[PDB]
Amino acid sequence: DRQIKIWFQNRRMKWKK
Repeated sequence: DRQIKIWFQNRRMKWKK
């Protein structure tokens, strides 16, 4: 039940990087 939150982090990871 986390895929719905990771399906974006993998595309916005640069937000923190």
